[PDB]
Amino acid sequence: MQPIILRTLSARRPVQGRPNLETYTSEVERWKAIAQTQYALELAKEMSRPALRT
Amino acid sequence: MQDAITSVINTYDVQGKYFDTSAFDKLKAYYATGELRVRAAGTISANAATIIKEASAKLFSNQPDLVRPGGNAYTTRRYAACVRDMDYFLRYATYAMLAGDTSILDERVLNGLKETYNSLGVPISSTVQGIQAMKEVTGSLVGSGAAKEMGVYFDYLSSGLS
Repeated sequence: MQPIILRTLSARRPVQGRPNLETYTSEVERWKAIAQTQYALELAKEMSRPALRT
Repeated sequence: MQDAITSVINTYDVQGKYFDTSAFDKLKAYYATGELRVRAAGTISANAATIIKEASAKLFSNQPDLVRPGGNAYTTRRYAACVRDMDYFLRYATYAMLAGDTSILDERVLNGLKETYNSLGVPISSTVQGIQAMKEVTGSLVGSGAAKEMGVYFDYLSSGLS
């Protein structure tokens, strides 16, 4: 058995840990706020109706 | 309820007094107007539906928003309740005019009415306007003296609501 066969090649990924996601989390919170506004607008439209006219 | 005679009787009963000259004068004042009150009540009863129709027309002409959507007289049920309320007001005003005393208006009509209208969303000022419309139509129908007499009880109703 004399062919050179390579068994354990190192991977592409680096050894470091996961970079933090604070800026991504902030932008996601911005999207959440935008999405909450579009439902809050409808419910607010509901809030401004007259009192006893059912 | 209490009429003019029972009102005087009560004022003398709380004092334990027999009738004096002034009491007999008040009783004569009430007895002297009895034929006028009876004729007025008969005339009002004969034409009550006409009075209600004319006064409701006046009220809704002066306030068209009442019967359009969003108004408190917009549905067949709320319109019916409104004209029924006006019919009650006319009838009990006739009762009080015949009794010569506003006690029945307190006892059966005004006690709890403002709270009721607040709890239902009934506009008070519009109801007062409808009462004034009935005042005008009724006076035109019953003539000068009977109109001055029914005015007292219409104004008592309006003041109780206002």
